Amino acid sequence: ATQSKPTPVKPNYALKFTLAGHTKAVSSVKFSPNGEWLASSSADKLIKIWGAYDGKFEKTISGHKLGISDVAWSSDSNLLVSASDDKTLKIWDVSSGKCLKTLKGHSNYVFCCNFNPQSNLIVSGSFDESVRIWDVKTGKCLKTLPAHSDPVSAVHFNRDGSLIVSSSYDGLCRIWDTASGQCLKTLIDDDNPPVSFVKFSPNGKYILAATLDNTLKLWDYSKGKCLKTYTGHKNEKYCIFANFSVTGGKWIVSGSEDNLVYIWNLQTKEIVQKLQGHTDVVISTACHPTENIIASAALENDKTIKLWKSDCGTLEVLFQ
Amino acid sequence: DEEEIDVVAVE
Repeated sequence: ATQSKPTPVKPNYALKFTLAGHTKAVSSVKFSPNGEWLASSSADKLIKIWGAYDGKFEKTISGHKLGISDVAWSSDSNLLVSASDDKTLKIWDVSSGKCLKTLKGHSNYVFCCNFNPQSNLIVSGSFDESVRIWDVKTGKCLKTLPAHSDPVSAVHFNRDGSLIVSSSYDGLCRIWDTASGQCLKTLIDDDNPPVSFVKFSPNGKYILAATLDNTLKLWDYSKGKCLKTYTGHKNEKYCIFANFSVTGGKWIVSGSEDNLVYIWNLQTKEIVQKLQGHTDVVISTACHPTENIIASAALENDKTIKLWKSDCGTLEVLFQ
Repeated sequence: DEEEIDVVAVE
């Protein structure tokens, strides 16, 4: 038997740290896979690295010519890739802060990026409606996918790196075979609101999608069926990341345009907590890989990142 | 009803 954190009926996340230092809107925050670092990207063209447990500022990574919309870690936590309004991605060596490769090909802003699990590949999506697969070791573009007819808002590899899921303002989610670039599947709903975010579940079987109609949906990937819907927050404008939280119970976590962090019971769809303290739109949230820690970041009128932790929670107790 | 979604299980 292994040590697995308790699964309460409702978590109890409390604010522990607030991290100030970006000078413009923060666009994304991500925990390193080894659990030691938190990376943030911002419209001020900077990446900042912070300690995951204490929020202590570690270093600033610079060189992009315009603002950054996304950042993503390699699997060994040694590299980062960023996507910038300057139409490039850059690969960084985290310990030294040096740009190893600039990936150019996109015709407009790069909005989203991710390493594949093996971390020899990078996928990216652009305002230019395309999805690109890049070679990390050489920095050349392997494929360009004619993915969508509007900006691409998110791209993500599944658990074994054989599939990429993409989303776009055109209202579509598509799944691509990495090896061939073939579109294997297009997800369409009764209606086609812009899709502002998508990602695979940790086991690769479901995809979680955000639409600009204040809705999160969990889709069965094989069947192309929507299995769960999550509402109650505000998301009509911004590309707000959403997360699977799995260290404590099984929750969906997302930011919101009403300045709060929302947490849903994955299975029942009920809101189980709303974290208050941010003072502007919560644009990005992320969940620590092993601890019950949530990082949240907010837009220009706030500009801070918050670390929340839940060690306890509500338990149901049968008296008899 | 209410089949329990398992999003972490490796099958």
